[PDB]
Amino acid sequence: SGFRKMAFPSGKVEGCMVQVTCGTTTLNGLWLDDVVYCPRHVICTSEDMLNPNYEDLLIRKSNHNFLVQAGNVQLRVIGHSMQNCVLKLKVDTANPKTPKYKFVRIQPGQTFSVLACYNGSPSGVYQCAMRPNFTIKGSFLNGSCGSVGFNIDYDCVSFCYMHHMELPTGVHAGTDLEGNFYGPFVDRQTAQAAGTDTTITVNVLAWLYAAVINGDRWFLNRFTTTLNDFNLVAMKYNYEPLTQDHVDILGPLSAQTGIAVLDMCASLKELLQNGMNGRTILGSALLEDEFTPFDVVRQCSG
Amino acid sequence: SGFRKMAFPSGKVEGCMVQVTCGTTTLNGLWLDDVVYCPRHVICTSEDMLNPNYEDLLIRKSNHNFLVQAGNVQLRVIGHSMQNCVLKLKVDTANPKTPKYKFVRIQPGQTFSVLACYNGSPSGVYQCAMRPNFTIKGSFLNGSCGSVGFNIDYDCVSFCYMHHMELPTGVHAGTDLEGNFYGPFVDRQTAQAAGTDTTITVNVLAWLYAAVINGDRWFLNRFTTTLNDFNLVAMKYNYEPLTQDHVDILGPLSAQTGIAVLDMCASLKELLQNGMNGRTILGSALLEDEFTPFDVVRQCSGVTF
Ligand SMILES: O=C(Nc1cncc2ccccc12)[C@@H]1CN(S(=O)(=O)c2ncc[nH]2)Cc2ccc(Cl)cc21
Ligand SMILES: O=C(Nc1cncc2ccccc12)[C@@H]1CN(S(=O)(=O)c2ncc[nH]2)Cc2ccc(Cl)cc21
Ligand SMILES: [Cl-]
Repeated sequence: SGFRKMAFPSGKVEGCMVQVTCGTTTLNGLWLDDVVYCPRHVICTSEDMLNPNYEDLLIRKSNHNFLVQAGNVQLRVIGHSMQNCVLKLKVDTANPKTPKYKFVRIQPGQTFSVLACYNGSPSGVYQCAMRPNFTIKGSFLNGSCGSVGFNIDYDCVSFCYMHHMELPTGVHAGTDLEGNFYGPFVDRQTAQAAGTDTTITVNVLAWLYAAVINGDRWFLNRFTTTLNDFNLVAMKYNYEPLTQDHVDILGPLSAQTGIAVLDMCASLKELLQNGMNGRTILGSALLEDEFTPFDVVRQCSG
Repeated sequence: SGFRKMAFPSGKVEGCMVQVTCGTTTLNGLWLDDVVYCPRHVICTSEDMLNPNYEDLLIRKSNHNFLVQAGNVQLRVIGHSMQNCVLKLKVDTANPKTPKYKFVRIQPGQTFSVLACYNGSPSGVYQCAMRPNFTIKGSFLNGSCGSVGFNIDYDCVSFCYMHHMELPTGVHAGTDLEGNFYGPFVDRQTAQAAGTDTTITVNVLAWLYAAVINGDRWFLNRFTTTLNDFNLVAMKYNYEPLTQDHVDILGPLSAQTGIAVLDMCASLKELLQNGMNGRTILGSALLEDEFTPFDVVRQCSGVTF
């Protein structure tokens, strides 16, 4: 019993964190085999922030301009290349602590763990979700750039995010490990704003199924809804549309608890109308949307 | 910016997790140097768990009855002893991944990270607080026994908790690494219930300071209060009494934000009597009490390990 926001054990990722210095800028890098991955904005001089020409700034660099530090050991850079918004620094030592890994690009609503780092040193681990507006509500300070997001299903680490910047509203933007940004963002200090954020409907439903599995049934009702009627109500509360894929995904949880997806949808419609009336669901007074259907099956059933 | 429930990096602890099997029971052990620590209830059976004489049960067991598995390697047990509610299994191999460590006993209100394991394999890390009633609101299933709680200070791991059981309300009970239970609990199948819980006042105040640091100021007011008047209000809402030590501890946060501790207490008093009125603080509609004043400073400064 119990339901906590849980992060993956960070050990396999801690053994990959290094410090990357170029000029006056110091940020984090991810050392896998003989390559160190880091945000390409490590080559920028702040005056190269409104309109940097990264190809022009990178052509002027040599291998010895990048100082890479793994613990108390300096790594020698023997090559460098840019792939989208990530800089790939070839080094002369393969990381002996390199775990089994993959680079995965995630979709909004997906969750992952973040190992927040400063000067190549891990300071904390927390659970996150990719918001529908492609931002992440993280906990980051200056020097956290290059900190990574990951999932560890089995013994394989799937790297899905690399932190690049903070938006004016306090939310964070970044890329996958191939350098492609999530959302309409660019690694430039230009006027950029996160789009209006919405609640991840499929995740709230999964969390209501976790509450039922843990014995909380107070919010259930005798009603059902059509998918169309639910979406017309949901849109008015800034909830993401629920698709037939989401309904299919919730199938195992519906079978385990005996509550049809569209019946659980009718309970959510009512919770949005009534509020909680001083009550809580799984220790929360708000509807939680950072647990996916997969997270619920993993944490509630092993 | 941002304020998340954050746990310590778990790597130094992952390298210590092993599986311990005795008879039909499998749970987790902590391998430090040449000793494996685990709950003593790993030696219990069906009727033994009802009313157990653990010295009588341990005498019947020999070293080869304890199967210890570190990854895909079996460790050989060369001795065994009991210290309070923890079993200490002497092994032939010293853990080469043993970090710098200490065994510390924590006080209610203090927080720690828990590395939840099943069959000696870590599956998750989460942050939590020792409740004033000595329970933890954790997330555990069968096989999680022996999972540990810890804090990291520079490069030293302070082990403070070992999971032993789940109470009927879904909350958890365990011991420090010396086998002493937190709370009035015993390690056996019997009628046990967690006492009435209270809110950790110093932690709520620290979390209100974190909200101010992150730009949330709506709850602030022009008023201040006395420590006595605040505690008379706090006792009414099942909040732990706030001591002069708590006030002293919140000092750095008071200086950084310009909000005196009794000035923030007046904000907390108004919040308890009037509610949030549809508003949230750091994305929460409830008053959060699982961040200590040190957690707030550490997260709002970027301390690394
Ligand atoms: O924002 C960034 N990184 C951070 C990362 N995470 C959380 C932060 C919290 C607080 C401060 C920074 C944070 C960096 C640096 N900043 S900055 O601080 O405004 C700055 N301007 C001049 C020197 N430093 C501009 C910027 C612009 C574009 C890009 Cl791609 C990265 C970045
Ligand atoms: O509760 C305990 N551990 C657990 C640990 N964490 C979360 C659990 C969730 C769900 C089930 C157990 C959980 C154990 C197990 N049992 S039990 O459920 O009745 C049981 N009987 C046979 C197998 N399992 C009571 C018990 C009594 C005394 C002691 Cl010290 C430990 C314990
Ligand atoms: Cl995905």
